[PDB]
Amino acid sequence: DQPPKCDISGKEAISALSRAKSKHCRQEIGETYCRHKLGLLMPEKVTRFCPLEGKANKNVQWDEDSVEYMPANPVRIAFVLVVHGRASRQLQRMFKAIYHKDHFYYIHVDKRSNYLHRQVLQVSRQYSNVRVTPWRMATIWGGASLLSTYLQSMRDLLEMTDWPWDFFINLSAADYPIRTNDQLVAFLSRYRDMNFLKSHGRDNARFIRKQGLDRLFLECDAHMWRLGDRRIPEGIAVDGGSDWFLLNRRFVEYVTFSTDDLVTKMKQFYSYTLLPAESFFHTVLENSPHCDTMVDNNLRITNWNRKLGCKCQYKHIVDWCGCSPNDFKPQDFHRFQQTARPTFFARKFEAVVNQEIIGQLDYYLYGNYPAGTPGLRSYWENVYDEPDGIHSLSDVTLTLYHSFARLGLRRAETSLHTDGENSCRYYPMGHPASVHLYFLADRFQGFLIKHHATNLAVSKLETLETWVMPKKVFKIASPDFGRLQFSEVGTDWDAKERLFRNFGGLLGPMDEPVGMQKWGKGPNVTVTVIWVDPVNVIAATYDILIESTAEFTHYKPPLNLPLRPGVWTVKILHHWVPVAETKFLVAPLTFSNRQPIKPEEALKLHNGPLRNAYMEQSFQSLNPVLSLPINPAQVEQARRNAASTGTALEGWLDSLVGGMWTAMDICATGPTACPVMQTCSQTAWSSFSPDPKSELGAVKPDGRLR
Amino acid sequence: EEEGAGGGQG
Ligand SMILES: O=c1ccn([C@@H]2O[C@H](COP(=O)(O)OP(=O)(O)O[C@H]3OC[C@@H](O)[C@H](O)[C@H]3O)[C@@H](O)[C@H]2O)c(=O)[nH]1
Ligand SMILES: *[C@@H]1O[C@H](CO)[C@@H](O)[C@H](O)[C@H]1NC(C)=O
Ligand code: NA
Repeated sequence: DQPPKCDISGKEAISALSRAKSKHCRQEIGETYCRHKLGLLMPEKVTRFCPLEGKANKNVQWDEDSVEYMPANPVRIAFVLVVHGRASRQLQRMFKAIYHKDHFYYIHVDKRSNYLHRQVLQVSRQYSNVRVTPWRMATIWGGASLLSTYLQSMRDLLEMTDWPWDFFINLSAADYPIRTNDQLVAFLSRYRDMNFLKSHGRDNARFIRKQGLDRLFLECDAHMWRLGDRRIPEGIAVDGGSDWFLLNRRFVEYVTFSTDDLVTKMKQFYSYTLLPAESFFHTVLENSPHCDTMVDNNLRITNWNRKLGCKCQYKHIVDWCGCSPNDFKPQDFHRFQQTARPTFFARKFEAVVNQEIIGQLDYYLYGNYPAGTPGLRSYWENVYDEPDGIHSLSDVTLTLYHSFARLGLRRAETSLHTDGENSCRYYPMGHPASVHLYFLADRFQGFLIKHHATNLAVSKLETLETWVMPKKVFKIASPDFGRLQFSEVGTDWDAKERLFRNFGGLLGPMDEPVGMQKWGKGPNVTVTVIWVDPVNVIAATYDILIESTAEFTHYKPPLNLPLRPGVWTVKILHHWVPVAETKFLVAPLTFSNRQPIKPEEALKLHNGPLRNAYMEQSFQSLNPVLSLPINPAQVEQARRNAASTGTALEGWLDSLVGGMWTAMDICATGPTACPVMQTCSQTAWSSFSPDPKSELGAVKPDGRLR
Repeated sequence: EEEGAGGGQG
């Protein structure tokens, strides 16, 4: 611990120093603060080179003719795809829609998203006009690194002499085209000296403050630390808006290689800025010699709905509140057919949220697939891949993925009816090889687990995939007609899209469950919620008001940890009248730090709360009124269960899992000795079955893949 | 709606 180079008195810097974890990060915080304190970090005045008195906004005549013609000198486009996460099959579908042999594709995958990177590598190895960035940054939301990514990729693309591109377009894995490639090329060939950037469209002083442009930030330890105030440089006009844009090669060359006062000082200023790509390119362009080429239109449709998108949901990543646009739904299709202004792309789309709208758009642009094409209403998304290691899972998911595989092996044994040797009996081996989410018609169907096991009849290793689906537990007790439509317990509630991102509702003893209710239209009402643990202990009780306009409600009761393992129940009443109920599972864990749990560990984790009570308030008075007697025998058995390990613990776990999950089917990836097991590639549900909408083949005569 | 993802200090 070395003292700083200057006295540090700013409250914001002190807070950051107290919260930072690495000493390298604390040192960089102190250096940045001290250099700014001496006035040596930020520029204070900048030269403006634009001859205009203000903005240009050169309009574009949006007639039907401007898009239908055939150009003699068509532009060639360089697409930069900035992607992260698990949605590789949707990214392949979108890549299919935008591909043409005359364009170029340069793909940056977040350094954290290793699964997606391996899938992207397969694409780049197939096509000569597709490349991946060798460098990979941890492009956190709102981070300064997103501008560093764009600027490095621009320098890279300019040095690739074998790629003669005319325009630069950036896209995410949640973007999609809303016009054909032919119409895009025709439009850009007509306006090839223009730049397309969209401004905020409001009070400019309010934009600066809302964006935090007058505050100093530092990106370190995958976090944006706020370090204090700063002045907007004098002599230039500051503007901003959307960081999705289209820029021509001439302007990208200026941004990259110019050494004049404007470009130099702006690259320094924006190295310490939040959401830098949302104002850097606006500010440079409007003050540069190229200011007369700006079109106040980014040719995008962004589905902003700040009533749902502004929840200050990134506080753990950045020292600021942010907003995000919503995902499109089927009712939004008509918005893509507007011709008030020219637009060629839209965002956001998410296949795990709603795939129907994606299909409607793709078929509308490029037509239906042939009759009999499989998998068009399905979606598969990988959530664990063996090369990433079991330490990238948690003790919870590792425990439950193991249990799901055993549930499949028991189904294989049961499905064969014979009086001789059972050629469908298996012994599990190793850890799961992969796990997929499975959707059909925008409805979650469960998990697909790929795993290895020994067929005991022939004593040979086989690779299988199991499909497990959760049992339906929501029950309406009303006989009479109220507003309640659904009730659910989970974690990682997404306030913008109104769903749990823990799709399987997988829970362990140290998790903090969230209760959600879904309501229909109607007058105000007040209801009672009750949480019941596996041995009929009442953990919490509270009342909630449902306003006439409320659509969803949720609450996370403060329950002391650890939770008693078993099947919990959540009940809703209306003045003591039953309304509805639902159940959820707190699973006992078989692993500790990815190793088999030990007796003292298990006893500590599976014997209920440490303080011997879920809350300070007690609800023993309600047990008789609700007919919830506590059986002294079941309590003692729960204590015996808490001390179990190994085989006894595995039987307890699988018994609970089997009561809340169903092994729907199991298939073999290769040859098998089980006579009743289908080959995975021949099923309709396996991740090995055909999925042509996301498969990439040879380039067609017209230069397309779709 | 308008553009710009910044939502203020909080
Ligand atoms: O952890 C992350 C987060 C984000 N990103 C990348 O950063 C870009 C924006 O991410 P998201 O689409 O998740 O962010 P939003 O949906 O909130 O977008 C919106 O708000 C943030 C702004 O930067 C976007 O320009 C705006 O459209 C994407 O290209 C994404 O791939 C990462 O690479 N890693
Ligand atoms: C909602 O409930 C009644 C419904 O008529 C209404 O009068 C009241 O003002 C609203 N708010 C409450 C009850 O808190
Ligand atoms: Na390639």
